[PDB]
Amino acid sequence: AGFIDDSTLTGGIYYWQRERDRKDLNPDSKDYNQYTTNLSHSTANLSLDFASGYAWDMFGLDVGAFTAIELAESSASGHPNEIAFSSKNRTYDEDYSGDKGGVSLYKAAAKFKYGPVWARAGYIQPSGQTLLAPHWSFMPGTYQGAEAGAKFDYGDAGALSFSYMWADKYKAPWHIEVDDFRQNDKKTRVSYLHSLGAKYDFKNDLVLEAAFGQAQGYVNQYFTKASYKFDVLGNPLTTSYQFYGAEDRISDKNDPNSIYDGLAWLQALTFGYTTGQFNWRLEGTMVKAEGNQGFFLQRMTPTYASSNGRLDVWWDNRSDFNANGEKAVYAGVMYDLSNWNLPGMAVGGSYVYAWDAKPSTNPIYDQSQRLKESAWSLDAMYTIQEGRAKGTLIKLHYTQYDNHTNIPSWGGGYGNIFQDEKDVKFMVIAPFTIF
Ligand SMILES: CC(=O)N[C@@H]1[C@@H](O)[C@H](O[C@@H]2O[C@H](CO)[C@@H](O[C@@H]3O[C@H](CO)[C@@H](O[C@@H]4O[C@H](CO)[C@@H](O[C@@H]5O[C@H](CO)[C@@H](O[C@@H]6O[C@H](CO)[C@@H](O)[C@H](O)[C@H]6NC(C)=O)[C@H](O)[C@H]5NC(C)=O)[C@H](O)[C@H]4NC(C)=O)[C@H](O)[C@H]3NC(C)=O)[C@H](O)[C@H]2NC(C)=O)[C@@H](CO)O[C@H]1O
Ligand SMILES: [Ca+2]
Repeated sequence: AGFIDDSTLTGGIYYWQRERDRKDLNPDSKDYNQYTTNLSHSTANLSLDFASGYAWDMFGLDVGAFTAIELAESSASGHPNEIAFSSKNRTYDEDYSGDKGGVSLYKAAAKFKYGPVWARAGYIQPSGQTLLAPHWSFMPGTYQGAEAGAKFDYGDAGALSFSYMWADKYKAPWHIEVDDFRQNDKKTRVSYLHSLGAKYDFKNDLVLEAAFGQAQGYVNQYFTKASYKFDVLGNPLTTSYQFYGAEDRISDKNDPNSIYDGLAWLQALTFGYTTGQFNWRLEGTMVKAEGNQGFFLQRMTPTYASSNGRLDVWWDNRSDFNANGEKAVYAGVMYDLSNWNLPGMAVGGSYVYAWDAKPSTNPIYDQSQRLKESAWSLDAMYTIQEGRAKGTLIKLHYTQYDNHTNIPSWGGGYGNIFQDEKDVKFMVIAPFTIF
């Protein structure tokens, strides 16, 4: 009990190797219809995290920094690769010019706790029930701001948790320095992001979550979720409905800052089931995103890396499958190899089928277009059981993504869709505790 007596000092070694090739569909290019190198780099990260206890069981603080080391990169590797640091230090300075190593302070937070109340402030990550979230590479992004919340415990009738967060700057993992928020024009200032959100846990495997947020004078964001786990033939079958919504506050549709027409939303239905050694997943999404952007974003600032928002649907099949009008169905399976006498090992695969994808409603693009995209992935995983490298995770991920058009990447009004892609990712994560 105390500031120093409960201190933790953990860290992690991270290694990341990647090769990603993409088809060039520009007709008068020299690589026409061939795969070209897009990302190719070896990168390592090192993190160190101090987390004090609580003095008077009320006040404490956390500090944390990480380094990034570039081990190898090709001339044709695009930038930024999001593991190393971008050569430009802030969000809205990004040139897509290069990468580099260095060191970043990603955690510097005073934390408070008394009775049913808690709070954090400084350089933080969202930790409560809001729809704000950080970008995650190996390390998370960081907001400059504060978060506070409390819990209403009703005993066995459940427990309501609510939380509010506010921030005026943000920094993605691949940036060393925080920057302000701005609109789609990357000029008009956004004073703050803030969000209120809550969760009710019935303590019978039914959970209701909801949150709304705001980018000052610009965007309004919404989130709801309902998840329930019950038995079918005596096995845990997990379920969840999800809703994500967004609006803008720009009257003029032709303004470069207007990104949505009316309410843009992403709705999702998930199913999970575990029979013996097989973990099955079956999930599907539907999107509506009328307006100039043409695709739904969970983050409230539309510029790349400016901020991030909560989104519980991740299929790790490269494409975000979030185009206006797009439907997508996902099916995966991981197979535990413990009954082959390989504990800690797992192999699995994924398949995504998407259809009915329409472009931005900006009239300069053909509104008659209908795009279909699919993908499949293979995953191998291993968590070391032996002593020395106990807990070190090894993951190999391969994905083959198919765009069923000849539209060049980012064109035709599909501002967030790219052409066919091969991707292989090799990860190693080794955590360690000093004290
Ligand atoms: C503890 C720990 O270490 N890990 C835990 C981990 O298990 C989990 O965390 C998860 O980790 C993984 C990585 O490890 C995260 O993976 C990331 O996933 C996101 C999607 O959510 C990926 O984001 C996309 O990234 C690509 C870049 O590669 C973006 O592509 C760009 O998009 C824009 C369009 O929006 C393009 O702009 C266009 O640019 C062209 C230029 O030619 C121009 O013509 C146009 O004008 C312009 N259009 C505009 C401006 O509108 C841009 O060019 C393009 N560029 C490229 C090269 O593609 C894409 O937009 C991103 N999508 C979204 C959405 O952000 C991200 O790439 C991926 N990272 C990696 C390394 O693969 C994962 O997100 C993370 N989170 C989760 C929830 O899983 C969990 C476990 O609990 O947490 C940790 O604990
Ligand atoms: Ca194709």
